[PDB]
Amino acid sequence: SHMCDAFVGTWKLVSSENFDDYMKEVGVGFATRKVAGMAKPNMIISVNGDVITIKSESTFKNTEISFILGQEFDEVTADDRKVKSTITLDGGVLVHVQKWDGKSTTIKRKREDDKLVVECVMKGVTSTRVYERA
Ligand SMILES: CC1(C)[C@H](C(=O)Nc2ccccc2-c2ccccc2)[C@@H]1C(=O)O
Ligand SMILES: [Cl-]
Ligand SMILES: [Cl-]
Repeated sequence: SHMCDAFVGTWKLVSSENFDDYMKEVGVGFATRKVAGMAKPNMIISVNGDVITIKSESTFKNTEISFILGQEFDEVTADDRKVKSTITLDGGVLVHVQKWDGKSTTIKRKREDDKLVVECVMKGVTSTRVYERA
């Protein structure tokens, strides 16, 4: 009974494009990029009232965030950046902005056919991560 209902469920990574370079731009070192780049994370999205929870389990790291749309929160990312995060819903698309050390990256999640498509942008580096229902 929510707009994020399209996103609710368990999703598994099925394809990746340009992710190594996105990780490099975000400050991930060589060894961490090599290991992290092998991973096939899941994405588990749930809603309880106004609280949205996004969990990611993988060999690299398990993470979990809970948030209210529009409200900034602290996040420690899978690659150990300590960031200030705001997530909003803009015309059906979940838009996640992460700010740290004067830098910023945007991760958008959208439903496209049976897929959940994730676009990751840092400066002029864009990566696409495609998920399907688990
Ligand atoms: C882009 C999305 C939404 C998550 C995320 O925050 N990923 C990362 C972002 C920066 C650095 C590393 C990762 C990462 C790499 C491997 C495994 C887990 C996280 C999902 C993903 O599909 O990777
Ligand atoms: Cl590193
Ligand atoms: Cl872990």
